[PDB]
Amino acid sequence: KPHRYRPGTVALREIRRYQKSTELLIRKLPFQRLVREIAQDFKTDLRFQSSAVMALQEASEAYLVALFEDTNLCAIHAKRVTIMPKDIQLARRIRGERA
Amino acid sequence: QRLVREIAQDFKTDLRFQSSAVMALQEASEAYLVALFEDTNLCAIHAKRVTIMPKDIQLARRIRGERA
Amino acid sequence: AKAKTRSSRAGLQFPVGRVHRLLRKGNYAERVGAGAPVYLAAVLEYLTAEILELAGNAARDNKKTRIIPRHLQLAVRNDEELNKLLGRVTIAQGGVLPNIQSVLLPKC
Amino acid sequence: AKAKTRSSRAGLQFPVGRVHRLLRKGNYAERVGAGAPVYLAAVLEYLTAEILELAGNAARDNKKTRIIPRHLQLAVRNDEELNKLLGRVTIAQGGVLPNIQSVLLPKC
Amino acid sequence: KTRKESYAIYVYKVLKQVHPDTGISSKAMSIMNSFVNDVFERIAGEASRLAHYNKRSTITSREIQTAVRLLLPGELAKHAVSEGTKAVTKYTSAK
Amino acid sequence: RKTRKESYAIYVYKVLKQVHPDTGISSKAMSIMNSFVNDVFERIAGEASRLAHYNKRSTITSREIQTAVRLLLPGELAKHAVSEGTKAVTKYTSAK
Amino acid sequence: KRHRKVLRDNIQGITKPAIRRLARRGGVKRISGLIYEETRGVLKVFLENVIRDAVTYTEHAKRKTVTAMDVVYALKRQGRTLYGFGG
Amino acid sequence: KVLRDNIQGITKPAIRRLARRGGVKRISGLIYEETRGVLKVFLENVIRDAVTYTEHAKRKTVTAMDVVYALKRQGRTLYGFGG
Repeated sequence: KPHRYRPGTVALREIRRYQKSTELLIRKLPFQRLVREIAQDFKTDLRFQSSAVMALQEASEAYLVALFEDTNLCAIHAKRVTIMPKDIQLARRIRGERA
Repeated sequence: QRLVREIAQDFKTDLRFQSSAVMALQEASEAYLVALFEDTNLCAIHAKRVTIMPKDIQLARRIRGERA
Repeated sequence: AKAKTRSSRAGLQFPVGRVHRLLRKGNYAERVGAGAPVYLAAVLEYLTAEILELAGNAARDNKKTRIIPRHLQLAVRNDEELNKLLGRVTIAQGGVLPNIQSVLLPKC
Repeated sequence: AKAKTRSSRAGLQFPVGRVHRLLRKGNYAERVGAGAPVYLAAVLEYLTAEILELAGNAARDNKKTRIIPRHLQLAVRNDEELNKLLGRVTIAQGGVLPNIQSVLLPKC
Repeated sequence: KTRKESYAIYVYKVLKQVHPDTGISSKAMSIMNSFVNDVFERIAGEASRLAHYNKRSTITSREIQTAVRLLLPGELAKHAVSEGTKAVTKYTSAK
Repeated sequence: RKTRKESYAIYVYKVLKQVHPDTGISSKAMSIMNSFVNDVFERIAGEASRLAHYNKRSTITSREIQTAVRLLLPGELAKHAVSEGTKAVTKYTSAK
Repeated sequence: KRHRKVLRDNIQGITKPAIRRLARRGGVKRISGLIYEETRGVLKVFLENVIRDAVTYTEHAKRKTVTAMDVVYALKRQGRTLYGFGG
Repeated sequence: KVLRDNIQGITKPAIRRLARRGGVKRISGLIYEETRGVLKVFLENVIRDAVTYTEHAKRKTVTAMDVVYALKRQGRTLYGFGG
């Protein structure tokens, strides 16, 4: 009885929405907890200055987004629609970080 | 040596070329070409093909960022 | 007496006074010629004016009168000539340019 | 009075006396702590020693007594760690590493 | 206290020279304050090296101009160079 | 007979003996070392310079490079390299 | 209190929809379920690289707190400069 | 019969050789063209800078060190020819 959108019909909408928008997407609290967790190994009981943490968030998403858009192309180059990890390895390979 | 003299003539006129400076361009271009070649295979094999076509060499130069 | 601004002396908005200070403190060289800071100040004015106009234009084109970084990103990425200078850096809260690959489009 | 070289005084071989002058004219700073160059020269000797050790083993395989760049390119590329130091350097007449993609090989 | 320097006012001043009406947010202001810095050493970088490269011990506008062609691509070179050439002769006119 | 050149040919040659007392060294390869080791020397030196600028210290001392070398060298080499300098400093300091 | 810290499972703080939203901004239309694990490692792999040198700046400065001014510095060395926090 | 653009002086087999050194097995015919253009593009940048240092030094002769300096700018250092 209720209407259903076709597969992918919804998905493209968020595409349009999110590229228009310019705010962060990761949950704020866990990200600050995670960076504390990893940084614990290099040095004990360091204090993260409050403004510094979101900078890591901003760069990370920017760095992350660049990955997927690049991995997107090769999937099309592979005549596919869905990405699987082998693409990211290739993309990381070509730029020269994984290798 | 003819090719470099021809292109250089556009940027400026009457450039005598030091002999030692010459072979550098080949080696630099060679490795650049060689490096630009190998990764193209990975792009090619990724699509399960064996032969490379120019649409790949264009794709590869994009992922490095140099295409833009 | 009756001192006057070097920027005013060349009719420039940018401060010639402070920039020449940096070069002595920047350890870029051991002496600095007089003409160079004037030239350096000049080009910067061109650059910032170039980018600012596009941002201010586009934000107005979006019916908004206060410049915000989302506007700022749009100008840089839409002009390839500047995209070369700023291809490396990404701007905080920049937001991605609206773009969708053609093959992703609906089948009809 | 009699003079002794600083390189001996550190038990080192590289020219601490020379390299110290380089930073003085290198304009990286206006004052250099005298302890810094002695540290610096030590680092290089460790780095240089690391590579020809690898190079020397390669020369053994090809049995030539004279060391050659073909060795050098071969040596510094097999070590994944040293590879990262020079990820964007190309050696004159180095030649690529011997490598073939498995798919290119015959099925059997 | 805690006096800190920037280029906010100058960014504002030229903004009016092209657009006397439109406003700007403080966040985007910092970006120019950041960006105006970012270029400064980059051009100062190549400028510095060339001096030693010709073994020249002083930095001058001639040194700068070639560095302009190196860093900035496309038409901004001849554009800004024209500006720089125009700017210096104006100052030398009122030296 | 003028304009004497400056290089590291003597120095690299000597250390070659300590590792491979037999191996000979080609002339054209010796340029690469005379180039390579120069490449590193500026890469570190500029890197060290900015740290002093960041912290406004008007000097560069063994501390800066020690951190600096901890940056450029990926992972393993640093500890030996750091160890290499530390011992070298100690011998120099002892017979300063 | 004045001891201990949250040091477990925080890699799972990046919940599945969070990446799903992030990828939407990249324009990918359809994603298989396998890719979630790789990026977490990939994200981490990139991450400590940023922190490790960032930590190094602080200890040379002999601080205990991590300033944003240091974060951008390392990001410059890695290559990805950031506008909007300092300079 | 050599009076033409010297880009075609880059013979097709020479390309075929380089693909081998990169490990390329099979090459389509259409590769030979963009490779010319792509290589052509590469020279344009390097010489422009290479010219620049020379004329800044007022020198009419392009010397070897000028090459490596420009190559260093593009993030591709060249060991073996000075510096």
